[PDB]
Amino acid sequence: RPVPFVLSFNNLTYNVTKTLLDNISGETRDGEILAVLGASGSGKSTLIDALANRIAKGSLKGTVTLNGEALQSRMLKVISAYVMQDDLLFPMLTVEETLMFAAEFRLPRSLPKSKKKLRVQALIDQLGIRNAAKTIIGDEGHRGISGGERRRVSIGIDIIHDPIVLFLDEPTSGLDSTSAFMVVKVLKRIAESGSIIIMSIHQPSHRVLSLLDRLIFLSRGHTVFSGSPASLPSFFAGFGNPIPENENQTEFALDLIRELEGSAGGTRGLVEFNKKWQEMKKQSLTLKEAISASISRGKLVSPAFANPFWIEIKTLTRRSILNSRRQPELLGMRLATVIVTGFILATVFWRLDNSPKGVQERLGFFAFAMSTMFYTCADALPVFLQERYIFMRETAYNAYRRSSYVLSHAIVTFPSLIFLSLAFAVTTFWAVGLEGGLMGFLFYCLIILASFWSGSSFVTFLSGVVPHVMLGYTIVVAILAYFLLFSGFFINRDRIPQYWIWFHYLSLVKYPYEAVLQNEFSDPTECFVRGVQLFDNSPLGELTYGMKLRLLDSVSRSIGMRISSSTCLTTGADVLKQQGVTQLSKWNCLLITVGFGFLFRILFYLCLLLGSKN
Amino acid sequence: RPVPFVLSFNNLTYNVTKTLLDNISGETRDGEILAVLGASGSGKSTLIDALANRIAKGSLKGTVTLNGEALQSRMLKVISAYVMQDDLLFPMLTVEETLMFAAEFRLPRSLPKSKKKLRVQALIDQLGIRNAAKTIIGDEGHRGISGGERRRVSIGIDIIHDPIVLFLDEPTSGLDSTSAFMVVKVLKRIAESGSIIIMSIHQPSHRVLSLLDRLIFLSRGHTVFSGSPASLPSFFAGFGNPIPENENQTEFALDLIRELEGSAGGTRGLVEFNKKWQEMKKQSLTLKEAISASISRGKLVSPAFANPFWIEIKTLTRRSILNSRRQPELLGMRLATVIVTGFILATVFWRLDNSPKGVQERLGFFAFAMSTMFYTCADALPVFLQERYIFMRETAYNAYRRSSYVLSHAIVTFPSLIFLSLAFAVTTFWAVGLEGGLMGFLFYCLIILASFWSGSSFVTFLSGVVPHVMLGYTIVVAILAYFLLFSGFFINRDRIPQYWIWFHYLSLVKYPYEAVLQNEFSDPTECFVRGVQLFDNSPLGELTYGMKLRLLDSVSRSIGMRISSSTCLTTGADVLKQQGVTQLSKWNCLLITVGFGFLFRILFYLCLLLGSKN
Repeated sequence: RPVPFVLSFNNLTYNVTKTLLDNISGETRDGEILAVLGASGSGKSTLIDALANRIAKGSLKGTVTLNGEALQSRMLKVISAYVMQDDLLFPMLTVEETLMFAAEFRLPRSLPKSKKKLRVQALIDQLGIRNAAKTIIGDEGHRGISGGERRRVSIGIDIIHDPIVLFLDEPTSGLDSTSAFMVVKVLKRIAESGSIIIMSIHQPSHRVLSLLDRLIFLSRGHTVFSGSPASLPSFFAGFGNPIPENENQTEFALDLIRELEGSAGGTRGLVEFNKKWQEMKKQSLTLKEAISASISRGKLVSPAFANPFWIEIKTLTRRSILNSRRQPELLGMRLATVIVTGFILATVFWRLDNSPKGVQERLGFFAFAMSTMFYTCADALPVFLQERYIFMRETAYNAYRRSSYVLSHAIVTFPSLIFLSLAFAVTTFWAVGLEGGLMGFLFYCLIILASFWSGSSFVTFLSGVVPHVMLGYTIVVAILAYFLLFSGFFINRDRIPQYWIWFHYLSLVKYPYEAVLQNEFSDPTECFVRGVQLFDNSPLGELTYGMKLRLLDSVSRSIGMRISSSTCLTTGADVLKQQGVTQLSKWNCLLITVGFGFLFRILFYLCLLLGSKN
Repeated sequence: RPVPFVLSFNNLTYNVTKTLLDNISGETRDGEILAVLGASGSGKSTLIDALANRIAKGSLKGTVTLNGEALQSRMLKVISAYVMQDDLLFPMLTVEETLMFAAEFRLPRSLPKSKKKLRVQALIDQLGIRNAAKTIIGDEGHRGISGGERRRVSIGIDIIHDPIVLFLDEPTSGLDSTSAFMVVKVLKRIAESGSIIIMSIHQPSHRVLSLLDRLIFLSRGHTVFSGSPASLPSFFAGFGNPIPENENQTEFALDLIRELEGSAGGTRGLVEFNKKWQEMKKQSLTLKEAISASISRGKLVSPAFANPFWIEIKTLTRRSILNSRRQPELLGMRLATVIVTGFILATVFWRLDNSPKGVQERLGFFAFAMSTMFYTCADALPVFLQERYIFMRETAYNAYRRSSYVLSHAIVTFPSLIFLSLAFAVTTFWAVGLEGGLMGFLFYCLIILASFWSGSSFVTFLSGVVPHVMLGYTIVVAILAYFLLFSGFFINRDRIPQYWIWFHYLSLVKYPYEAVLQNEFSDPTECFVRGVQLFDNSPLGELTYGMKLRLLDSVSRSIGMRISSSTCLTTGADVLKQQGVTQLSKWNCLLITVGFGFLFRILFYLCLLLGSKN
């Protein structure tokens, strides 16, 4: 009643030299489940990777055939689906929405959402999940569905377009033996429609072999047994190792392979008996209209991408402002280190005066404040490396572009950066007593938000060159401490040596720290040294007010000027010349702060161009 | 041929109220394996915790009986061993040494090591590991033995004293079905000696029921089936649900238990049939000399602790200076952030002059240098939380004291802190051009080592109040940044407000930063402002030198002193009074740096006193 398909791979030789696979031939129908078995890395996978064309063309030789005719990689990516050995899903997003996000990414948009809603409703019944249709997927801290019932969802994402041939790389690994049965029970329920399934089971159970209809055993790139599980007693009995009854088949037959991994035993005594066993059982058409008949059966619901790049952006935004709504303790940890640091910094540096020490306390406030923006965003390396393992899975199916992923991941962090930036700028502006009034408050809000923007762009760029969270945190703290050393606070710009001046200008803390200094120390009325404050902290300077004016009028008798106690010697424009903060305006220091944000999002896109292509 | 033991628990009611267990009766022999089965938390464990007295006395009611005699917790800790559901071993330490460290901790020291070396040799043959007797245990990055051959070592650690009754909490979880067979094969080989084994399997295989001799099934604290696995077809057939042949028993009979966890099915229809099935099968000695006869058989090789506290210190030292030699990339990451930061800090701050800016660059060097000591030791939170999960396992068996664990963990870090402290002090002393000569170099070496010691003691104290590495790193960087803000570098001591002065004095960076300042700025010959350097960076200060002497002679005609270009106004003793660094000597700032190291190792011992008694 389905349309009959025949996949028949032949003479596969995969070399890398290594000769990792050597002369594997096979045949599969629909209705059946071809299971490929191996011991611990025998080549069970790298045969699933070889039949899905996921290795190389040229390093594999051998005709892969479907319906008795040749097969190229253009047809096997609209017709097939490879299910990786993971469950990389978002921890929120209940399982009607996980499969509806994967619906709109991958099913074409010429379909209405009305037909697309029942395709997910057909799939949610074909899978054995209706108790979990309204419950959260639920990672280790927010438990919401079962472990082997997550597996039918990640399997179900890849069958959103209802493929014909379905490659699965160990779909029952890490599952208990009674939920791994219902995985293979719904897999044959998929295969009871017009579907070919080539999966690589690691050590099947006993109740599962009511479903597997054809087996292949591999010993380091050589086939050892190839046939039905009913012929599995009759094969091993005729080889010289009979089978114990009332005992689990396909386990006795599999560790007997492993005992022949000895020094002189060898499975080479099995590879030519496998060649003589095939000879004794010979007892005795335009696939694109067979595909077109199998589209009209109801399969193959699925262009390079199924959406333009302005619908993949609002699908990836809606998916991540809904995954982040349902756990508001990520913006309760990036906000309880901004309110907490904003309360500490505003009460230590409470109402700083116009003193020579209060000037040096402003530079110490502005360097500790403008480094909080770069550390606060470092507490997203858990979630930034949580996706890009989901992105690397979803771009194998061409669900969205990599350009459309960076532009959507930059957008959704930005409403949570505006609220962190005016929670630090409301706390530490009227308490520290910063200068500017209101147009100098809005610049303080702007440069906090632009330092959150380039500090979250820098650590989303590193999350994309690092493999794990803990390595990409001890070099986030190490780089953002060398960015602070070179900001011009610890050592000024004109005192940094010539061989280190390239890294002064490449510092991400240099440009916001120099922007809050010109926002604060540019006021012609504010005076930090007034006349008889000239002699304060030198040995000349512990005098009294009486002889200070004779000391000050005598200086007036030496240059030709007239200096009094109302002369306003050191303004705010001379504080900046003492620090070397004279090369750029505060808006050009706000431009380079934003322009280093956009640099690590173009450099992030190029590391998605390399690490996903390789 | 062994000494016959019986264990016979009766009428166990465990309440917490909850009534987690009620009226569980049973009986076990030596020679046999009692397996307790349940679905997903039925009470299979917390019956193993109930029979090992590992929950509460008073919240458990019911007599636990051995050899027809009562049993108390003093006897079941010399006679028994509880095997937790983990494999927490050191990743190095090949398996002849892992079991020989557990030998010397737990076997008594009146034994010579000659008998103790063959007790490990008898155990390594009783276990099925002789191919792995000379290979490293091998964690995920440095693989050396199998996944199921780690399980026989962690099981083997707890049988180092060769107990009689052996409780195992899921000893075959996370194992493939053919290495989990050899776990239960060596368990019955242990049980073929005079050993009682009460283990709680999760969904056993088919080839394993040749080894289990008695079963107990639990449904939310109620026994359901209790008997041999041979009687497991005959029980369910007489209940009303017959068994399919050529199919795995104890899996059919266990998912049928989960089927009766429905809305109106209930396993209460099984609990009184379990009361009538026990009635139909009744067709039909001085324990402490039975133990004494079972010592002379060769069991019970095993005082509160088996060693005084000066041999537990050198056993824990030899175990960790051998685990750390075999991975010298832990002291190649704490040393490539000290040579790298030492090379960066010594080339930015290369040869600082006696200038008003070079004085402020010394305080910025000394505050960035003395904070490197506290961050470099923060890259040990992976390994500090790697043990204290091995310590919490090994103090259930009284292998070592918790006082003897802190004193041994402080000792072995100290030869790696001396080498990091003179790699930072050789790099950044003659390049930055620090003052003191040679007796001011040895103090620079001392206060770097005392800040490594204080900052490795602070993060070993937090590793002991935090549950995981990633939480105990974003609050290590956050606290050691607020320690740096309050050190007196960003805001001075006499400018910190009165409500924040308690945290200035509690700052761990305050005392080494103030110790390198008095080591540097205490020299009566070094001068930072000389006579006509009085007017440098004021509006007075863009003058010419030719008139500056009469600008300075006019000062001399205003106080009564005589100032010239050789007066030496600002020495190093006046730099310290301008910073407020006047309250303690440099040795009393070195004492409090060491005394905060010893405080977070006494506070670490108290958090091992709380979290382990919990």
